[PDB]
Amino acid sequence: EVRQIAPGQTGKIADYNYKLPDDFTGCVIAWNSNNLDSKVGGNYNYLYR
Amino acid sequence: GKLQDVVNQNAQALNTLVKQLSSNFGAISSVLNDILSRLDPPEAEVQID
Repeated sequence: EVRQIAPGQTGKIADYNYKLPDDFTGCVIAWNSNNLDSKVGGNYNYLYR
Repeated sequence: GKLQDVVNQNAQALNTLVKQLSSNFGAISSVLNDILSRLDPPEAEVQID
């Protein structure tokens, strides 16, 4: 879904969670959180609309 | 003929000017109403250009 955090994109997060403008001027940064945020037995704490 | 030629040339210039509306020019369709009614603005911008 990081691929959807870009201008002109579509999908659940882009349409209903975080929408970037057509003429965005800036940067999008992302990195692997699997060690910190994911807990043994599944991490179900983060929600998306 | 010298009087008919000017009216014919202007009529032909207007006819070709209008016929240039029936031309794709690299767009998916000639009628801009169809691109604005069928394509998302992020791509309707490029199809209109």
